[PDB]
Amino acid sequence: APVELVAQPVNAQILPEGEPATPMLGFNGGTPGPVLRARQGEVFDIRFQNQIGEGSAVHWHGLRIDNAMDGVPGMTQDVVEAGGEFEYSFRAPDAGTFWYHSHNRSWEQVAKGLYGPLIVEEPTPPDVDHDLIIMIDDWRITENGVLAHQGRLGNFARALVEPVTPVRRGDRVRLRLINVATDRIFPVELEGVEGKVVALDGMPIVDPQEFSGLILAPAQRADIIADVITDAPIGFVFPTRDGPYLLGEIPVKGANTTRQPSEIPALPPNEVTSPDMGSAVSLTLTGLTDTPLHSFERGQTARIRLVNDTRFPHGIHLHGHHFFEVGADGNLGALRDTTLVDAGETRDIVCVFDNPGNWLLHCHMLGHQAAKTWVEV
Repeated sequence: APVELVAQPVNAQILPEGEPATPMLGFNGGTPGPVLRARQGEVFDIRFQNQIGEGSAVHWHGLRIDNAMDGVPGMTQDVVEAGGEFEYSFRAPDAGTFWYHSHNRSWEQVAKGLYGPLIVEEPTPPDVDHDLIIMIDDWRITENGVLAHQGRLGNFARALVEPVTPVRRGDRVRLRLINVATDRIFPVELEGVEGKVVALDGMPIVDPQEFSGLILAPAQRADIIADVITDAPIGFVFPTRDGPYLLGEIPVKGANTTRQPSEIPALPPNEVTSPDMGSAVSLTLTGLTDTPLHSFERGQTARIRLVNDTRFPHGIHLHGHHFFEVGADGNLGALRDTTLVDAGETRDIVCVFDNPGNWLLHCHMLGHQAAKTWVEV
């Protein structure tokens, strides 16, 4: 109050123990950066400090917040020059798993480590024994631990668990999964636990769902509540044609006897404004544009058609708003803040532009070095 958030050189143990640590950029002496926590309705007061030798800023990914705080240089603020600072101060209005990252993380390799989790707590959280954050990323790391259309097949992927804590058989765990990769889509199979997906992208779903077949595109989150059903570690698996790849695990020791069986509860809802009908806009996949995609009056509904006529899937992130993906049948599906449009595919989204200001719509071609559309509200 304010917590200092210092972007700086750091080291991280990415490769296994006994193998070399990896030099990179991070926050506050590590990567991932610190877990930022606040109760729904409360103020995050963050003093950002740039010790990385180049222009920077921080995006709070999924925060439906004051525009001045969104972290988009040349649109929402001046870039934070090296050696400079920026005071980020906003109320978080929705409970859930969010994250934060340098504004240029999707297209600057040096910014690889410049991210961390942002947790907005429910006023009365659900009954769980452990609340763990699972950040899944992949890496191309040389023989001595230095970070290395990529030419490369994805090789070293890990699920980083925060905190690393021993869990008991019979514990009820909340697992906050975050795909923090910029360029990789991760199917994620859970092993050793039983329960349900209870939120996506920080937004609680009405009826909790099986987690089988779960896929996370870049920047997407899923919350899982589940019971630890065995003595084997909890495992996070990336299923592949060549067999399962182990992302990581939560070691299990001992047993919980005091917890009696129960339904996996649903999360309390966040305020979602029902769409009505809107200005059809279409956007096809191919330093900001001089004019916006559209300039809305506050509170209007929009249907955006996203046309991907390239050979590569694009990750799509809309700032300051959540939106509905539209299913194969024409109506509302997942409410997300980040979506994925596969190559040669079209996806519609539906958004109620209720948050005022100038909001990046960021489309990133996976595996490609990008560097820019927006919406006026």
